[PDB]
Amino acid sequence: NLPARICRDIELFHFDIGPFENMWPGIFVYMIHRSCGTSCFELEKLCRFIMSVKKNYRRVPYHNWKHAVTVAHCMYAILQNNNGLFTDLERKGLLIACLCHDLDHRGFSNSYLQKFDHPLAALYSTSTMEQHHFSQTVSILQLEGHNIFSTLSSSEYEQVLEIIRKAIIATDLALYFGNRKQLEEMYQTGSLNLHNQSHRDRVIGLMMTACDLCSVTKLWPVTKLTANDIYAEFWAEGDEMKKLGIQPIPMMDRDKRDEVPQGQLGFYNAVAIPCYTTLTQILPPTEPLLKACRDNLNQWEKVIR
Ligand SMILES: COc1cc2cncnc2cc1OCCc1ccc2ccccc2n1
Ligand SMILES: [Mg+2]
Ligand SMILES: [Zn+2]
Repeated sequence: NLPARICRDIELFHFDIGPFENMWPGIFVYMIHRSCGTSCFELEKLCRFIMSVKKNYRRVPYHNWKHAVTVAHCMYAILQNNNGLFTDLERKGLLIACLCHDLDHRGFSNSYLQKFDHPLAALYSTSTMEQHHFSQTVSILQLEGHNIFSTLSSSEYEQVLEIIRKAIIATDLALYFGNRKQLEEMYQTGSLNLHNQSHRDRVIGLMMTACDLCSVTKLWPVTKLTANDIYAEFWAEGDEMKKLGIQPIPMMDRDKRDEVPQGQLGFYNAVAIPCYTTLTQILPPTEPLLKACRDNLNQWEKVIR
């Protein structure tokens, strides 16, 4: 059972999951039980599932088991603060999608895989890693005793896998730019309709970006240390690009590491702030994410001064 400090702090958007890995599963179960119900998943089956998902995450600096659970917590926080909007099945599927959304990530982008001519890129031409993460998710469900949706009907099962599939694919940031533009026009024309399945899919997609990006919504000491992990992977991919005979983009070039603050400014401007701004417009209780993003932009501006 959860420590009293975590019972309180877990409800904050800026919660950090801590360095104790054996606690992360209990944190996720509590999150599922609080959002979905304890009558929802059989405990042993869900535990079996969680530990296999863990096992198929890699020892990479950033896109690891910790990140999975952190993205799921952000989703939990969004869902707790917007009671009545999402169905039980949506809530179940979104938390599970978040836990799985980076399954078997190698710390390299879709662009590197394409350039490498990895087998996976011939299989999945667009959103390569994300199609793979979802394939992995399915393969784990299909393991003996790992089907956490076994009490659902065939229909609900197909429905929740579809919810999971679109949410994982939406974690391909390449898709976020289009999705956010569609959403922003819907907002401003008064045309967003959460009873329209295609609009609903968009909002969920944006929630998935928001959760996936949530390092920028933590308090600054957390945000600042997390950027160490993010760049550790980007710089490794840049080393790999150099080895293919290809100049990496500056973000991945460790020789341009002094330009990190400027690069962070760019990201907050072009991606993070518009993301949380659009999210708060659709879901006003998500405002603390946007406030914390702005605070972090200011800190990056301070670093530059
Ligand atoms: C919190 O920071 C980031 C989170 C991400 C999350 N997903 C995908 N890309 C992400 C990128 C992020 O920042 C990289 C920003 C960036 C851009 C150009 C750069 C050029 C040179 C040096 C550093 C740079 N940094
Ligand atoms: Mg990803
Ligand atoms: Zn992720």
